[PDB]
Amino acid sequence: LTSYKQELEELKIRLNSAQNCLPYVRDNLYDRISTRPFLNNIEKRWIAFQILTAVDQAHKSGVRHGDIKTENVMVTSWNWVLLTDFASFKPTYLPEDNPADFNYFFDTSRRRTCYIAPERFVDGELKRAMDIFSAGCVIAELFTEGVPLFDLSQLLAYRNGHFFPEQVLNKIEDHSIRELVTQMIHREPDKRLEAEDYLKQQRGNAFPEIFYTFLQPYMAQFAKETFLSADERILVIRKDLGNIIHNLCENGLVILVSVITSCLQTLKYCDSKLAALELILHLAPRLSVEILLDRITPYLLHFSNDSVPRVRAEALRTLTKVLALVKEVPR
Repeated sequence: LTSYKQELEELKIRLNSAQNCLPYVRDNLYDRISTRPFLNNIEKRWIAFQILTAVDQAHKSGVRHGDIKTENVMVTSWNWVLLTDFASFKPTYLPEDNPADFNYFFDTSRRRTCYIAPERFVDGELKRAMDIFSAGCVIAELFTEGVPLFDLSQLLAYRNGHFFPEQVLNKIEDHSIRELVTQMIHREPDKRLEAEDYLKQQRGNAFPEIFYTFLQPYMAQFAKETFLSADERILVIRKDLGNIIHNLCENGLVILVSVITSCLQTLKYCDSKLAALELILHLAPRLSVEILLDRITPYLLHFSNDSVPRVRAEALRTLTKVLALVKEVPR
């Protein structure tokens, strides 16, 4: 296992280029399924793009995940889906010798989710085939969240020929997304080593073709350890939002709002918060009937409390006026 420790250290050094890797954060992708459970469809697509990018970047850097899963997918306070915990200690073609150890090590969510190629069964270093199988399994799980397409028992039956994920697939709503995730997820005597082809297929329709080139870039840049402060990061976010608007003339607004909330955890400069509201105000045009109402009220109120009378005054004014234009209401 210790040798696998040096292997994982080298894989982390390699994946350093992989901004989609996170070797505390908000939670795991399955944890985000559980706690803080606002898995928006826009966020989902963004998480899928981030996961495909993380797997491809780890592979290219020289990192094979093998056991990518929703539980294994890391997210930050802004839903930063970053691959990590590459199972260099777990077998590439995992032996079926002991299922007790398989549950004790591979599964950490209690759903026994088995993101392993059936060719990883009975007839060193990791393989991109097992990594891609696990990643497709994690994508399908994100499509079904709680539903493990094949648990330890389910995957064992599939390898032995007793379980089929047809049902769990039915958990996923999007037909094309499920189709691609399953095409990734099959018996893998022929290794679909990398997720680059899937990334290319999704960027046409699923992944933002051009928006991500900027959204993903700003996300990685401001991710953490960024020189600019959260308030400075917010001013830069205002600039980048003007840029995105010019590009156009949910999604980022969703993801952008995600990061705004993530940073909102701290106070920093008061006038900084005032501006943030001012900017957060503009973004609402799309999210009015969405995660905005979901938490925009939450922060706007949380923001409108502290000290400064006129500060909280304008804060409530925004919280409302933005809250106003909505024309539909969730229960």
